[PDB]
Amino acid sequence: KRKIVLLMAYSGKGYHGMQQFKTIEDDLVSALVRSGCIPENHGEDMRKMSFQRCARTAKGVSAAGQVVSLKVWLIDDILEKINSHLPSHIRILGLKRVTGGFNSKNRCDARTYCYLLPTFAFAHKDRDVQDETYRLSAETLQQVNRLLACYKGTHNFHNFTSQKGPQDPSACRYILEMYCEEPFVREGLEFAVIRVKGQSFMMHQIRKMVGLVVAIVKGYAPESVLERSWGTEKVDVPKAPGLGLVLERVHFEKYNQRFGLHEPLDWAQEEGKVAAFKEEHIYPTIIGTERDERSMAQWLSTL
Repeated sequence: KRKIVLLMAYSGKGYHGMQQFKTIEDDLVSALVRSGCIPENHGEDMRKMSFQRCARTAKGVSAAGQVVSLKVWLIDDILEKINSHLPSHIRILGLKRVTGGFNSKNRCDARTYCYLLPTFAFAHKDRDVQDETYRLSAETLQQVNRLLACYKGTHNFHNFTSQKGPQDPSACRYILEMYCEEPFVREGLEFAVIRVKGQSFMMHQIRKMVGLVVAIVKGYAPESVLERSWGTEKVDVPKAPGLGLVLERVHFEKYNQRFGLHEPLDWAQEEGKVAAFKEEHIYPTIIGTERDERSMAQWLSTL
């Protein structure tokens, strides 16, 4: 009855992707059914409400700004309703009324991800402290950033995914920005955040991009391998865990220079919520997982 676009956020842990455990969409559909937004048959076959997501986030991957689009009964106080049938770690942050022909998946352009990791993924395997007390130096952070900056621009990223040959056009991808933020300490443990904006991403690309920069900084490999990895010959690139991977923003920067959308598509009023959900549900869960289960310490021992 009224096609809409939802801005939503979630903690990835305990789910099996967006689309053996339940998925993010299972919780949402359940909430959509219970709120009265959609009929049961529409939940059984999501095509009937024309459901679309922008990012098929993988197992364990979180999101601060996932975007979906669908037809619903536009009930009173719809946001509160849907949210009242959802857990804490899943939130519908915003609603925008949109034209019926709209498809969020196809009409979006760039993507921004985040990677939250303990800082000992950057400790040199010989000259740095080898326990939890390690603290990222300004020199090393600088190395990390210069390395991440080498990714900027266009490249043949075939070595950062799989099942794609070097001559394959779809293997080429475009990175807009990539860097690491200044570290912070939560209860004796230090972490840091990596941000990456790309026009589009392939399977494991970000995880492999981060895995390689980790392998270099730690000193398991020389800087040379970064430029080598773009050559046609195959190079086994280390794939970092997906635990700290966070979909941050789905962009529509090129939407108007291509279309002209019953109301504009920016989430400016929801920004305080966006940050809040990140600080309350996304970040502490990742931190809690590294503290108790040691995802990163385990993956590091495999290099």
